[PDB]
Amino acid sequence: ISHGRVYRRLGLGPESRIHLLRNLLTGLVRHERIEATWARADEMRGYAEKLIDYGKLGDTNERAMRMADFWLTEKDLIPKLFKVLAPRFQGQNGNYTRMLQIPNRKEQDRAKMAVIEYKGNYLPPLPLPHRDSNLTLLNQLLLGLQQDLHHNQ
Amino acid sequence: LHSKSSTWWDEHLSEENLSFVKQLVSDENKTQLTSKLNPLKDEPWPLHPWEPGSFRVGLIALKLGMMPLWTKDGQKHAVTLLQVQDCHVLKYTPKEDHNGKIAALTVGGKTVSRFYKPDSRLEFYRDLGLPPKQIHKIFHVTDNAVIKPGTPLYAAHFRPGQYVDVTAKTIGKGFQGVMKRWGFKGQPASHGQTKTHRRPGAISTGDIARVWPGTKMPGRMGNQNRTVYGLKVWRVNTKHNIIYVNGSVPGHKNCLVKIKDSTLPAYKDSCKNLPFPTYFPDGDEEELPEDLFDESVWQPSEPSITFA
Amino acid sequence: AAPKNRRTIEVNRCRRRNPQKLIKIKNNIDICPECGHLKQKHVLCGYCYEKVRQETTKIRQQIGAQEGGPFRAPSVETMVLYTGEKPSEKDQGKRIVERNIKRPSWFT
Amino acid sequence: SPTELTEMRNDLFNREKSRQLSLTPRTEKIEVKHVGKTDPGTVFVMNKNISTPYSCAMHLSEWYCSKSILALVDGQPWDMYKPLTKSCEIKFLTFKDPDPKEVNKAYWRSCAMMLGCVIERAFKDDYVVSLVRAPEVPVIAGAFCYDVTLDKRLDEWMPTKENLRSFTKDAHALIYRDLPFETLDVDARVALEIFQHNKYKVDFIEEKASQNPERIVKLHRIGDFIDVSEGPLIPRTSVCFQYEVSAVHNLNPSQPNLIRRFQGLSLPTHLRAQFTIWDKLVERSRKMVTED
Amino acid sequence: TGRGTSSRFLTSVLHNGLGRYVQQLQRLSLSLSRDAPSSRGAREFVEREVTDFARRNPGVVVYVNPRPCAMPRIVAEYLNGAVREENVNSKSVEEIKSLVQKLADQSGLDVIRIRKPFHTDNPSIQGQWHPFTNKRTALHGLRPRELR
Amino acid sequence: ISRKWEKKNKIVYPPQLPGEPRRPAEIYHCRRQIKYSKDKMWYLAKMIRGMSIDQALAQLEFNDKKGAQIIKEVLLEAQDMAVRDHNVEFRSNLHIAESTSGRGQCLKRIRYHGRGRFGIMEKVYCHYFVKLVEGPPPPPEVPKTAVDHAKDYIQQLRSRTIIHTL
Amino acid sequence: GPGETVLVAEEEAARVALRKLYGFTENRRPWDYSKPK
RNA sequence: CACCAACUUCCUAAACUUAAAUUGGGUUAAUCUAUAACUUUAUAGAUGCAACACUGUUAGUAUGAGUAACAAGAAUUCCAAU
Ligand SMILES: [Mg+2]
Ligand SMILES: [Mg+2]
Ligand SMILES: [Mg+2]
Ligand SMILES: [Mg+2]
Ligand SMILES: [Mg+2]
Ligand SMILES: [Mg+2]
Ligand SMILES: [Mg+2]
Ligand SMILES: [Mg+2]
Ligand SMILES: [Mg+2]
Ligand SMILES: [Mg+2]
Ligand SMILES: [Mg+2]
Ligand SMILES: [Mg+2]
Ligand SMILES: [Mg+2]
Ligand SMILES: [Mg+2]
Ligand SMILES: [Mg+2]
Ligand SMILES: [Mg+2]
Ligand SMILES: [Mg+2]
Ligand SMILES: [Mg+2]
Ligand SMILES: [Zn+2]
Repeated sequence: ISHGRVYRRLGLGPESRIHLLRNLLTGLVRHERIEATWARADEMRGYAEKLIDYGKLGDTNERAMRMADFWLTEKDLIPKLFKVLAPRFQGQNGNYTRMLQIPNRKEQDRAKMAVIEYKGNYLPPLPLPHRDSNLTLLNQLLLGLQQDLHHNQ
Repeated sequence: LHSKSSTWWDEHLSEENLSFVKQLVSDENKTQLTSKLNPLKDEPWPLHPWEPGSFRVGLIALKLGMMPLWTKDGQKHAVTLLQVQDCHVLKYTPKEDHNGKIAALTVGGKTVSRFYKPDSRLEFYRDLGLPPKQIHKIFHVTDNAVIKPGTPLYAAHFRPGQYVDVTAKTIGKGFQGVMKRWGFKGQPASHGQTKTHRRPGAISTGDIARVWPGTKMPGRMGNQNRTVYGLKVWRVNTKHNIIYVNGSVPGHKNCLVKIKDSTLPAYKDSCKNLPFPTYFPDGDEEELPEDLFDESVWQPSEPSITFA
Repeated sequence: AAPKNRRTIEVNRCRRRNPQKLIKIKNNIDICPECGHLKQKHVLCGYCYEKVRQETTKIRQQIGAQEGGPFRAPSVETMVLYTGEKPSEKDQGKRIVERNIKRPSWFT
Repeated sequence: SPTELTEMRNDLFNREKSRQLSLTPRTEKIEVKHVGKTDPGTVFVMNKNISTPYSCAMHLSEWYCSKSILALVDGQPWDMYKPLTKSCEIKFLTFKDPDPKEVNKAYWRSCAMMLGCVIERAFKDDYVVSLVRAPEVPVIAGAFCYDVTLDKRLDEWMPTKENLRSFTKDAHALIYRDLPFETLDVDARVALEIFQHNKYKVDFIEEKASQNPERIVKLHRIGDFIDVSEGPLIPRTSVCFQYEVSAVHNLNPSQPNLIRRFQGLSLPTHLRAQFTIWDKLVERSRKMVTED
Repeated sequence: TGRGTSSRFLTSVLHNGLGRYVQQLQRLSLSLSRDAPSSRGAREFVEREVTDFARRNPGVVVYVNPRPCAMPRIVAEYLNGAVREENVNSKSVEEIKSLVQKLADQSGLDVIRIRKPFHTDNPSIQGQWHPFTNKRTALHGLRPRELR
Repeated sequence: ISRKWEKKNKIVYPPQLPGEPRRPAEIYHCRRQIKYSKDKMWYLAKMIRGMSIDQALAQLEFNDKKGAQIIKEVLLEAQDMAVRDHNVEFRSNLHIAESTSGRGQCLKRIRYHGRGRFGIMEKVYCHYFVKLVEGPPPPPEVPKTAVDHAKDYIQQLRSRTIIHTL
Repeated sequence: GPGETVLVAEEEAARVALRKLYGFTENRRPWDYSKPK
């Protein structure tokens, strides 16, 4: 009976879970694109989004600095969070991270894998799933339906 | 591959048409629902008077939550909130074709999406002219109380002072041991017990050389249909179609429940003073107040209760 | 508790060939438009993804040389330029990573 | 008798096939190069006038065979089952290409032809049904249109809902058969002989023959049924999955000969539509279509 | 062994006796050793009894093949195509004569369980029983409870 | 040990006469000493039975089992020798007629236990066999209709004879 | 004649008549092989 | 006012009259030798001369069971790197 609980049980315990997640978050901020097991990447996605919000609060905020200090073990990253990532995501209200499933791991444990990144990074674009064009057969028929309904009141 | 492939509604939709389809489906839901708002002006089936031994149709409601309620005597009653959402009669079976003793009506509530449903269910609703509903339930209704399919049902069907029966699936607790499932005592924690603390004791006696059918054993608990009998109705909110029911109702919040007049012998014939087929807002002989109260209930905004 | 009897191959064949124990056939396998290799509908193409990361490793390798040591992450945005490209006015005051190869067609 | 026309027309169709098949003696090898994005640079050493683009797809893999609806031979759309004629570069088109304009037309034309086949055999042999034309309508129109002239006896009978439902049942039967769309490029003379009785077809053949410098005219056959075509068609009738004959509308200025336009919608297996979406499209396919 | 073996019905090769009786045995082969103790009885059969058997059965062709041999063997072939082989190794003259006669009397039909001791293609002369035999008809063919 | 599966690719039939259906090509291939249980390999071999070459490869590419890659590699080798050596025209025109696993020669080792006791463990090997037949996969299985079931029942009734009598 | 359906039964009865008209009834006198003459 | 029911008895063909230690007797599988036979046989002479069973010996292979159980901190720019 684990109804309503919003966390995975990871690592050696609750504290170990935080540290495992913290290490992934630290890697994500530095490199902006990280591969982990799909479950662990999903666990860390929420923290990645909330960290940007703390960065938006501002450099001078004391709580933001303490939060940034705890989560970014490599302390050179803290300037990056407040002066690079937060300015980038000023317009958005959320959805800063992009997470997609990668083919399973070829390492005899066949782990389910994911790629987690921050949006807007400098790295080569991921091969995202592109929806079909309006020129396809089904789309054109729907486009015809849309035009008639809009034009005819 | 010349082989079967899996598809979903969004697979071949472009970004532009992806929003268009959602608006198109949402628009049709509104049109169909409005078309059914006026039943009396749509060739209603003949209206019959109430007579002893009659059974009306029931409703399907969503379980909102609980709150405290006080009566003019100062006693506090925990009450559960039941909301009727898109309750409509769907199908009618005559007395002969369902059960010789009584007829049946199918009533559905809680409009749901049309995208991940079997075509058979979608075909059923298309002829009926309604959007699909999450749950169907069957109500035994006497012939005089039969209602035409497609007729909207509202919370004002019930009235305060009326006792009612609620049935729903209980909260699902998964596989459980005998201590939690059947209230077994278990074994002592200390004094030398070797790996026996929450276990069943002896299954049976040795003479029969078998285990009796129905023996209580560890297994999946909850997620079963259960009924609660004789819950009073304290108040009805017409604007939002909320029924206030005494006590607890099986299931979790946001779960659909089946509500029908109580079958207890004491409340044998309560339909005498209730809308006999159902309550029709279309008639609007007198527009109902936003909130209907039971006499004992102490309404908010009243003066403080002094036991004078 | 120990077995009272040997289990026959007739019983055993019914256990290990029951449909519940068989490998399910997958209906979500599709061919990738760009590379023409196989993929699952809900999963990224492994061939195309393989191209992206190996280019990423090349970029990150160049980054390591420029920084030269740990704890040298910039406080300004980064940008990658390929041979035949020069920083624009909007590119002013941003770390520039230089790659010997030409701009990949897919990378823009 | 109508059965005789099917026999004689089929005989002429087969005779031309053998004549062209015999026309090519021995085996001559043509090099055709794959120019598509995937598997680039592959060269297929095929036999001239015998091998077809489907055979090239067979070499690569079953995905090409199942997903390829059309081929681009030297920049021109070719039927998958039309024998290749000379050395060229070949590319395979699918329904999910970024701009599948040519594929959409071929699917639309083939579905219209399937409508004509159903109409001919639907009515009782007592009445006389004559196929006039299949107007070329944009896919945006919302339906494919086939024009037909029924007997003067039925000059004021209109099909009911059950009658239209009956038509779709025949169409679905055609799909289940999984009949390949045979292809012939034939000179006016033979095409006129196959379609001598039908005045409407004769004039259409004359137009489509004058258009080309020679008298070549495209002929396509589904089972026994034969028809003239505006261009390339789908490989097989099994491509269609959802099919509907939406409605028939009488063309008002048709006092000399009452022409009734037949309308319907279809979608391939590759692009299936959900239940509700299909219904809404079908409703919009029951409205008149004006060729533009 | 009945359920571990095949069975058949009683039969004759070509309605053997309806018009005329035909002997099914058509060929007998006897292989001998000129000088071998085990073939002695077979040698005496050839000297004394083979000629008489052939005359009595003029439709059977009898082949006698003296040759260096370890075991004398009799091979019998029938008109239906069946072939039966018998080891005659060190049998007396009488046993061989007794066995040879059995081959002549037999047909080539397989010697296995026979389901029924009787076979007929015309089991009935007055009509095979069916449930309506011995049931009286009703006026106007009215079934029970039928009002008419 | 026996190695008859390899020999089957050496059978040579006489030239077919003009009035005869074209004989489909058959290719036999195997990989012998695979470090993998035959019981485990059966499931992978079972799944691809009857499928086309491309369909079999697609399913194997996305299976997580160790044996899937082994079977896929064998299938690709079988495909190449079919076209290269056995006059198969189209690579795609192939289906799995036979696919099964057999026991290999195993090694005996010692499994240590708690109190100086031991057990005999087996280091298991297995073989994998395939036959590829040119042509489309044979049509799938069609269940009996209700009318077919009724027809068989009536035949049983009509076969009844009067038992143990003239 | 007997039959599973009325049409089948009637058709069988037609054959029963024709057998009794051409003297080929199932109980007809057996063929005579006795004669040496 | 009977019928059915056991190889009891009769009948066609035959047969000549009943737990188990023990006792009398007629054959026979296998192999070697003598002398023969020559697709595997005969008469004599011999013997390590016949195994559904000793918690039998050795080897092989099952069952339990693909079960119990076993193992590598994280990311990356990479295993004598950070
Ligand atoms: Mg959970
Ligand atoms: Mg309470
Ligand atoms: Mg639960
Ligand atoms: Mg306790
Ligand atoms: Mg304890
Ligand atoms: Mg008992
Ligand atoms: Mg150990
Ligand atoms: Mg073992
Ligand atoms: Mg006796
Ligand atoms: Mg011994
Ligand atoms: Mg033994
Ligand atoms: Mg024991
Ligand atoms: Mg033993
Ligand atoms: Mg085992
Ligand atoms: Mg177990
Ligand atoms: Mg377990
Ligand atoms: Mg375990
Ligand atoms: Mg460890
Ligand atoms: Zn790809």
